Amino acid sequence: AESTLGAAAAQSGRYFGTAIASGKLGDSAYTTIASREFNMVTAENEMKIDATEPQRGQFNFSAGDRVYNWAVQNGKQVRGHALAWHSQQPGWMQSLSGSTLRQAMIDHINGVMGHYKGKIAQWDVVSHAFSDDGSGGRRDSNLQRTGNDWIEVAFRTARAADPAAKLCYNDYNIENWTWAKTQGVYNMVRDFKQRGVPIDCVGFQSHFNSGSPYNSNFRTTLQNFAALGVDVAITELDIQGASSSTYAAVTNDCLAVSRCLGITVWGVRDTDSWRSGDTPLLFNGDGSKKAAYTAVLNALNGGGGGQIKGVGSGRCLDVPNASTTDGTQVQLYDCHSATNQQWTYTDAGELRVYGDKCLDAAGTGNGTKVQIYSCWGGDNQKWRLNSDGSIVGVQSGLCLDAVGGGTANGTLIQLYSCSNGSNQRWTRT
Amino acid sequence: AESTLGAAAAQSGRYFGTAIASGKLGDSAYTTIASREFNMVTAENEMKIDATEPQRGQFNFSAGDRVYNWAVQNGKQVRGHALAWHSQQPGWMQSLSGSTLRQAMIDHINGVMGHYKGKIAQWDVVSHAFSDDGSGGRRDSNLQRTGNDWIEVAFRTARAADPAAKLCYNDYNIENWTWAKTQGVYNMVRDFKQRGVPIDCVGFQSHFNSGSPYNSNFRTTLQNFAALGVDVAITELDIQGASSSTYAAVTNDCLAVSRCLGITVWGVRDTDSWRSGDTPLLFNGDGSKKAAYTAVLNALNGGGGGQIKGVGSGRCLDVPNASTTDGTQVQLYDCHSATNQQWTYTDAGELRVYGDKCLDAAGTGNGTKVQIYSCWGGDNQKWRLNSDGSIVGVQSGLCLDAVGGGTANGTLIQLYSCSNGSNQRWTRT
Ligand SMILES: O[C@@H]1[C@@H](O)[C@H](O[C@@H]2CO[C@@H](O[C@@H]3CO[C@@H](O[C@@H]4CO[C@@H](O[C@@H]5CO[C@@H](O)[C@H](O)[C@H]5O)[C@H](O)[C@H]4O)[C@H](O)[C@H]3O)[C@H](O)[C@H]2O)OC[C@H]1O
Ligand SMILES: O[C@@H]1[C@@H](O)[C@H](O[C@@H]2CO[C@@H](O[C@@H]3CO[C@@H](O[C@@H]4CO[C@@H](O[C@@H]5CO[C@@H](O)[C@H](O)[C@H]5O)[C@H](O)[C@H]4O)[C@H](O)[C@H]3O)[C@H](O)[C@H]2O)OC[C@H]1O
Ligand SMILES: O[C@@H]1[C@@H](O)[C@H](O[C@@H]2CO[C@@H](O[C@@H]3CO[C@@H](O[C@@H]4CO[C@@H](O)[C@H](O)[C@H]4O)[C@H](O)[C@H]3O)[C@H](O)[C@H]2O)OC[C@H]1O
Ligand SMILES: O[C@@H]1[C@@H](O)[C@H](O[C@@H]2CO[C@@H](O[C@@H]3CO[C@@H](O)[C@H](O)[C@H]3O)[C@H](O)[C@H]2O)OC[C@H]1O
Ligand SMILES: O[C@@H]1[C@@H](O)[C@H](O[C@@H]2CO[C@@H](O)[C@H](O)[C@H]2O)OC[C@H]1O
Ligand SMILES: O[C@@H]1[C@@H](O)[C@H](O[C@@H]2CO[C@@H](O)[C@H](O)[C@H]2O)OC[C@H]1O
Repeated sequence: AESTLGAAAAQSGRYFGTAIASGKLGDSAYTTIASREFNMVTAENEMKIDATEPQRGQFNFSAGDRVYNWAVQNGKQVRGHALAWHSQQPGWMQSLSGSTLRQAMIDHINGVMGHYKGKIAQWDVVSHAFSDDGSGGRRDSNLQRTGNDWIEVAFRTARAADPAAKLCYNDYNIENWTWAKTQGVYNMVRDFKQRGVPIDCVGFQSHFNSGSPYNSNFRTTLQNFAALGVDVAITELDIQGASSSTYAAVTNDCLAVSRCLGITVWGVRDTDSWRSGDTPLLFNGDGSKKAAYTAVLNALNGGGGGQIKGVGSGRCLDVPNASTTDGTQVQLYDCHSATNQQWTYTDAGELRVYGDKCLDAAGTGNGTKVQIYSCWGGDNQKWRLNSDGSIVGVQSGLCLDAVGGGTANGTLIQLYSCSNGSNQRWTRT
Repeated sequence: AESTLGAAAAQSGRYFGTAIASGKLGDSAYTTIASREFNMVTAENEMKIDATEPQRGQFNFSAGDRVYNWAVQNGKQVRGHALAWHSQQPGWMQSLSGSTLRQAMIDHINGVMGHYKGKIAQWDVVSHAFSDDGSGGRRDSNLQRTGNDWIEVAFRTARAADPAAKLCYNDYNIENWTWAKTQGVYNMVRDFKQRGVPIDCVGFQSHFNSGSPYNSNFRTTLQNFAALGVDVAITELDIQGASSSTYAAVTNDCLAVSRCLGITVWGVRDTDSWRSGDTPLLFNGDGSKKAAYTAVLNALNGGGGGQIKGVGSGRCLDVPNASTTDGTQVQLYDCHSATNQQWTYTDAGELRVYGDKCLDAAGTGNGTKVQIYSCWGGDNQKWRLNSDGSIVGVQSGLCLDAVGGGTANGTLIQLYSCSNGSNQRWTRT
């Protein structure tokens, strides 16, 4: 349709996936969100080395199939993660080196891909191969020590194991074009195409935080890699803070590159995140959509301080007598130029007034008063501005409502079940 | 003395306490904070009715004493809580009614106060006596039905039991002077004082949140009760969101009333709170001091938009070329009127620039670069403004530092072990 991420993404020929954790599929709230919003799936850990080959030569796909089965059963495609890398290697593989490790690497690829032959759309054949020391060179691991040619071997090996799959190179901190790591990966992919090494895509994990923040030049990076003759994909997206603007900007970068297959966010709810502390996903603990979700959905569909006029009463959201007192319920009044009517929507999804006061709801049920309270980040102060013009309380899940459909000055604002009514739509100015 | 809350408050003859949970006195991380920051203690539950008299006439002081001893052995006074109220009554008292209840109430008071006779500074003789129905009348409880004079009786009983302890009436939602409930309590205490009813104080639980927000008239309330000849005390303070200003405001209201004995916060760390979802205390779960902690400390020691100038350099905190790019490290620069030099300290402990950008630290160690990043509420975007001029990151516990003690334009800002150096002191005007 256009009401869920997967569907909106499809309007541009793209997909929108998430990372599924089999241990959570038993959680109905989890599966309800995951099944409805995404049309692409990645196993968070079930298809990795230690999970698929517990002992040398002994393969094990019970965990992986558990995820795969759920995906196909729910009309989702699957991304294979990951075939050859230094992290999460089972004990036995960690003790290997030289040609012994090299062949173990090849045997692992053959075993996993053979089992999933023709069922996986994309395979992260190699991941985390470059360093972060800022040199843009190869990562120093037991795999790289077997010879610089190990990555090329894994790809030729993967192409032979399942010709139907797209073979991707996956890595993080390669989104900023100015970072050496990014360029090092570009030169390798470039080298591969020139020599005819099988490689169909580059996956940019996209784990953004204040350590390695999103930079708008990410679009040039996608363009650049796409120009090498490969498809690009945002594979493990999550943003510390979950800024609406940052999440919206990444969505647009991909929509600007025809070779960008889609976006996968690393998880469903912040509580499921490997970095829940950074609350970097689109849904939060209770399964409610975050400000960033709306921003992402809006971007997929096409897309400072100001006033919030209610298209249906003509009056603006106003703080009674321009009070600065916490607990003051807002009202509707004749739009004019005064700070008591200037609302700023933040990347956190707050409707700030006076700079540090936040549109607040002291409850969740219908009839709950909408007031101003010191900003502290509570979901009861977070909002989602829907494209239809409604403002939904992230925590309540209710729309800002003009009491008794009133339209006269002094009409209080309240929380009520959304109705698409005129007393629930607004326009920014 | 003024490096800890207890000592700072002691400067003015007051105390700063907390609520101790017997179950955590074996948690060194917990006791390390508690024993250092407070000089007044209240058993969070150990001294309540159900806890001290599990069977009528059969008293159990095992847990109360554990807390009482820990307190005295650690230089803290003790507030008994609570002797006669409707909540948390053992199952056998709830069933009681009429004169048999009145008698039980009397005996409980004598039994418990007898045990602690002479050891308790303050006793919450009666608590939660008034309703929240707007009429300013007594809440309808099995105790109130035994006769409206139960409160007076409990107090006369208490006085006789321990003439040495200060007897307080305790309640919530009686901080706002305009509320009916507050007036009801006011009249009762005023009536008691005139008739000679032995009540020495009124405790204001002070549980503030968007539901029952703090209001500056709280001081007026305190001042009015004090005028009646009874001491006042903030007994169970906690503020939803832990706003710096609100916490400092409550502290100054008590400093403003000579009869205000002191302030008690209902818990040590947010994780210990009965309402952790509201992160209403002064210490985070990891034990680090929150922005509000310093706001209170500074206040105890006597005490929108602007420049932050370095003392040692004479230059201001500046964002290179007014960039709004996340990850941009800030520097020192000749002070001038421009938005890339106007920082706003919010109640959340943030230092905002451009309205929605936050002073950000991407790590917790020395040499961590200080930059701007979209505001989202992380502890690495919260700061404490020490009274010495230094600015300490909440999460890191590190000071803003002008690299290498540089004083020239272009000197970058980093995190570093606080040293009282002039490249770590700042004056904001
Ligand atoms: O359940 C868990 C799985 O979810 C988990 O999945 C893996 C998560 O993502 C990938 O692995 C991690 C990628 O991010 C790495 O951390 C980087 C390190 O660099 C930071 O930036 C640095 C800032 O300072 C500079 O000086 C420096 O040069 C920069 O590099 C960046 O901000 C961090 O995000 C982690 O170490 C990786 O583990 C991987 O694809 C997923 O499979 O796996 C574990 C499982 O338990
Ligand atoms: O370990 C736990 C102990 O910590 C715990 O200690 C007791 C906790 O409760 C304390 O008393 C509480 C005071 O606050 C009450 O809630 C008020 C109710 O009113 C709300 O505001 C209303 C909003 O709606 C409006 O219409 C209405 O007019 C407003 O009044 C306000 O926001 C809430 O905070 C609690 O119900 C009381 O329990 C007590 O003193 C402590 O000793 O005990 C349990 C133990 O396990
Ligand atoms: O217990 C406290 C002590 O820890 C504290 O120690 C002081 C800490 O600051 C020291 O001065 C620092 C030294 O580093 C400078 O920055 C570095 C400059 O070179 C760069 O390459 C590097 O990246 C920067 O990190 C910093 O500007 C400067 O302030 C000081 O000498 C120590 O004594 O002292 C107080 C104790 O109570
Ligand atoms: O008790 C309630 C009153 O406090 C409440 O007062 C309203 C305060 O706002 C008045 O309108 C202002 C006109 O000027 C604009 O600039 C302001 O933004 C408006 O808020 C309004 O007329 C007052 O009634 O009224 C309702 C009472 O129950
Ligand atoms: O207290 C009353 C409210 O409960 C009432 O709420 C209305 C319910 O229907 C919705 O369609 C309206 O938008 C909403 O205002 O409003 C009147 C008020 O007195
Ligand atoms: O030379 C450059 C500096 O100019 C820049 O900082 C700006 C200097 O001019 C001031 O008016 C601006 O406020 C300030 O941000 O920093 C980078 C340095 O290379």
